[PDB]
Amino acid sequence: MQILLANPRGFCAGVDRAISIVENALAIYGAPIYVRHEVVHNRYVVDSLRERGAIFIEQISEVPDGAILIFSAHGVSQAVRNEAKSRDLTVFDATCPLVTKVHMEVARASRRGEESILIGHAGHPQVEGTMGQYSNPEGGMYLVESPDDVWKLTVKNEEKLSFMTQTTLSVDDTSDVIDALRKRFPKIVGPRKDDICYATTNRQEAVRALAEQAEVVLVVGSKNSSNSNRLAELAQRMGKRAFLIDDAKDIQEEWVKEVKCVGVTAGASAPDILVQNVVARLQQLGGGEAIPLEGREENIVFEVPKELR
Ligand SMILES: C/C(=C\COP(=O)(O)OP(=O)(O)O)CO
Ligand code: F3S
Repeated sequence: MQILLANPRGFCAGVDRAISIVENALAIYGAPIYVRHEVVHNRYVVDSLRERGAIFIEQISEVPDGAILIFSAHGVSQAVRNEAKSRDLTVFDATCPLVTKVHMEVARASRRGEESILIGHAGHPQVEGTMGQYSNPEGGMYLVESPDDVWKLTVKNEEKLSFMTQTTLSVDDTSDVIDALRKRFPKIVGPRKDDICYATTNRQEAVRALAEQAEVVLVVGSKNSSNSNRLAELAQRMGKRAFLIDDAKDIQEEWVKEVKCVGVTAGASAPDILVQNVVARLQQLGGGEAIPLEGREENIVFEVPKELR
């Protein structure tokens, strides 16, 4: 069985920085370090950091006075940031810069009292943080997930309206939502295409190329990783069996029985060690040397804050 690897796959710049912020805080200050939400949506990265003394909580009221608190890469609402500020924690912010960029646009629209629409998935933490940049009661902040939600939405002033997106969406699905927004609200303003990040766009482009060669696609990533779920979904819509897996133990041999070409990719929050162990399992099940596909170059790095070097 041929094993193919998508390119690019695995860690993005945001994730690499976020994990280093927690590791470097643990190195500089010792355990414990509190982290609001899973730093990135990857069980191995989270369990790893847990075993090292990071404590993952969901609410600032779970964090003791005097503690060091790190906001996760997904970002936080103003109400969360203000809560932490009023508690006098020591706070470091691991929010990906490309999520902060969207936050600054929502804040700008709130200040202007002009309505904004976010395209994203309800209950995802990045959505909760981005919607939570909008504070002005005179305006409005609305979430839509599909064209159906656009066809139900009414706003106060459609002549002064903007949109933004979550970073880790399907590029194709998000384009359909934007088409519906522009048809319903022709004066809406937004970025040229969407706020989907480079890493999400590139991994989807790479899984499309992978799925055109492979019969079955394995995506290394956790169940609550949006970007990882988009990669498995993209391959399934091409007609390929595709499975989201945390690690090699999740591989069912029936999935690759008499398969001549299996493709492996990984979401932006999945470490390469997991991919290596998945490739070693697939070789136990009859696979050959893993062949990486040619792919679009990534060259972005985001450094940790100076105070955490
Ligand atoms: C931090 C982040 C992306 C990195 O991968 P994650 O898997 O942590 O997050 P997501 O795909 O959005 O569920 C932006 O939400
Ligand atoms: S928003 Fe940031 S954390 Fe990664 S998946 Fe995109 S570069």
